[PDB]
Amino acid sequence: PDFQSVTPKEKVTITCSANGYMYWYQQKPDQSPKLWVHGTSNLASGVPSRFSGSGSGTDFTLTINSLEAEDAATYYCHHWSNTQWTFGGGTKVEIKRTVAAPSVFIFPPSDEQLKSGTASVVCLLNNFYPREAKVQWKVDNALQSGNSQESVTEQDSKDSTYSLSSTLTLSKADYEKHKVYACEVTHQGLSSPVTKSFNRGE
Amino acid sequence: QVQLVQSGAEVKKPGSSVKVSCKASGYTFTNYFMNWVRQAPGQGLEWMGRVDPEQGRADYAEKFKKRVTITADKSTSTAYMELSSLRSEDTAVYYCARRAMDNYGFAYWGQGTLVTVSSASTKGPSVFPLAPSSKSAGGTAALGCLVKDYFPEPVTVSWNSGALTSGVHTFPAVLQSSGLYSLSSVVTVPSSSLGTQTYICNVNHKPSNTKVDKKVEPKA
Amino acid sequence: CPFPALELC
Repeated sequence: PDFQSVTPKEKVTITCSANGYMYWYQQKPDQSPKLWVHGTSNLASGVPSRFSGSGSGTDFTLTINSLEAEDAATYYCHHWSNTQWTFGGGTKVEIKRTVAAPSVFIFPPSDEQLKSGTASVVCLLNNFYPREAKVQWKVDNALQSGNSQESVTEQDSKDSTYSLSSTLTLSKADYEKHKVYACEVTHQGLSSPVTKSFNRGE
Repeated sequence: QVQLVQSGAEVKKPGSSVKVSCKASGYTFTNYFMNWVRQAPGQGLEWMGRVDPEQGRADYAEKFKKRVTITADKSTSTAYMELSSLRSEDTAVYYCARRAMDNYGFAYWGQGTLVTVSSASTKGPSVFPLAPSSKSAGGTAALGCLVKDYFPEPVTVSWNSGALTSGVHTFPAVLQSSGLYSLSSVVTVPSSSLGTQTYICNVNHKPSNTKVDKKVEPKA
Repeated sequence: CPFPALELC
């Protein structure tokens, strides 16, 4: 699934390569796909005229002139080949805005959780843009790898930002062996990395 | 008034089968193929196959030539897709789709049927505070709830019984190695409110009938 | 059927 950032009112062209007629779909999360273009260049019903389909040779395109907020979606091409239908990989179109730095927060495991033998340590990166960010966990200044999982929100409707959570999972025994827990964040909007930390038990 | 209405979501164990239905209305059922399309979580659309309701004949995509049986019942205007010997990688939304009147594109789609395939058993979450830091203010503090170790999806999280919506982010669930889900929900609030205002995350896991109201406070 | 629509089969 390709990812494309577009400033509102700018133009984007999505290419689908293939060996008669190309079809295109728009899909938003938790919705069924909508037919968008048919017969390579014919707009489907209700589709804004700022969209246009074209093709030549093996290269088929969907162009969005003067992108609007409502055009943020995944787009798919679709064609008949041999004895079956084939959909292309999607292209997810997001809204480009000014760079915004994350606000970073760290949370220690609760006493409630620790009483049953696991410690989740949580790092929150709030309301940033673009989506690309790097989280580094350090435990008594040893870099960690392989014991964290992260999740990212969809783009905010109002400010076009993202948020991200990273969870470090340790056993209680391992958690109790160390003092300093630190989340170091790198992002285009941060001139140098930001570190948030706590001392176990403080 | 072309409509395609599918059967509801199914949570399945590996080795089982599921038969998804698609009830058609608003056109002559035998006039068109009924197509089936798969979409795995966060992944692309994939054409699986189709059935000719007039003659009963089906066609299957190369990738779906095993374990997929697509049929149609003329008398109830219903198409079916049976998926056998299920595997975790069969987890997906399945759609039925009909072409446009005047072109071969898929204009009409069902609402989708979520099929989740897992060896996990129903299990309610534990809810833990993400307590606001004592170093807050700046002026803004973050707090939240960690909703850990549940199956299946979903959980709902509200704050202060729905009164607090501003600044809330409820993250997508992550699948853990255990086969259970975990999710965090966070909110940013004024630092000045922390000594005064009560913050409660309201967590519901209907599949296990689990309802938790967890108060989140500064740690002392 | 090797065609994209039933009316061609």
